[PDB]
Amino acid sequence: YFPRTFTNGPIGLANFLENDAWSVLGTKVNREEKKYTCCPVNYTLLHYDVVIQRKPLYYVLNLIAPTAVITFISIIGFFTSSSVHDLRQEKITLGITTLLSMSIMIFMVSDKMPSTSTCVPLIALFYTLMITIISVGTLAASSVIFVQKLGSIGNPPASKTMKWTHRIAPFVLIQMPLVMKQAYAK
Amino acid sequence: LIAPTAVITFISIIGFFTSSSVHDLRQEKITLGITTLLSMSIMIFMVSDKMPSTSTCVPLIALFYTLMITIISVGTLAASSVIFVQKLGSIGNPPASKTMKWTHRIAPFVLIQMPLVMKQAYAK
Amino acid sequence: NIVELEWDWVAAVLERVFLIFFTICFLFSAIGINLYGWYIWYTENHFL
Ligand SMILES: *[C@@H]1O[C@H](CO)[C@@H](O[C@@H]2O[C@H](CO)[C@@H](O)[C@H](O)[C@H]2NC(C)=O)[C@H](O)[C@H]1NC(C)=O
Repeated sequence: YFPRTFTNGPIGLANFLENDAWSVLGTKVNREEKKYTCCPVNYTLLHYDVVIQRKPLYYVLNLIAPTAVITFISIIGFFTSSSVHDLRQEKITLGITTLLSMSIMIFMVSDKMPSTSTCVPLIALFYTLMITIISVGTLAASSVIFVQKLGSIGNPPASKTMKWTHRIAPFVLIQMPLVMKQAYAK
Repeated sequence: LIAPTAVITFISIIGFFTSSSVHDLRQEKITLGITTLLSMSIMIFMVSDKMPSTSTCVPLIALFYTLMITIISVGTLAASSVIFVQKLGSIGNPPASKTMKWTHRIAPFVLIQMPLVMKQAYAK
Repeated sequence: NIVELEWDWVAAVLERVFLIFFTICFLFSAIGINLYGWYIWYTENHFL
């Protein structure tokens, strides 16, 4: 056996029909003689190599962007309050709803996902990180309520606790409310 | 597909920028935006048995769906900025003279009116 | 408080500005894309 090659390469691509998901980069050919493992005779094999690359525009526009937007929106919602001197809401329902919405998107478009147990694909690594920061975010938002409710016991914060608070605020770009200034003056 | 998403987007837009009282604290509006995005995301990908699902170009229907998503996502951020502006009154610094001057002339074109309690405060 | 009232009205005027702006974008995007697609569909239907 011997190979016959074309002008552009070993495999003719002049009448190829373009695919909507894959693109052909190149082709190779190799002729090899192999030995029988029982006899002192050879046989000829022809190897054809085809290199194809995926087109990620559909996945980028359909999965990555909506989840990134939703995660950012949830992050903004977690740490925003209408009034400084007011009790805050649970924020647990918002986190569960965000997780439910993101869980719906990943597994219901899973007709095209790899679904492999050999390794963790790039898209899989991206989705897990969004889940953890949402799950960690709902716990961090709950800790703010616990700190705020400590004022119902009647013990003022420690001197060092208040000292550290007043210096981080200028870098944080937060300002003391008017009613708090009036309490100090009184 | 086109009609239900257009109706939902318009309803969400109306809900984003509507308040019961002018002199009252507003709600988060974050949950409404997420729910609208979740509802719209459900419709596009669960009827996707007939969608093109191609990576060569962006079809006309795909371009329509993305624009609705951005204005909803931008709308939830714009609604959050209204709360931040309103809460600036808790610091005690009155708005600048030029800020209040510009506000009173846009209002007649905007078709908004000053509340009665605000007029009484000026008189007092 | 007069200071609170002044900032309350600034947000009220700003909110209505957003409402007008976001409906113009919605009308242009929804009507413009669908009408453009129908025009292409109509011409090829009747010119062939
Ligand atoms: C069958 O194929 C083998 C492939 O290895 C051939 O082995 C070559 O033999 C020559 C001498 O005849 C050496 O100079 C080469 O180095 C060998 N190849 C390699 C890769 O080492 C063999 O000649 C072929 N024909 C037979 C066995 O009749």
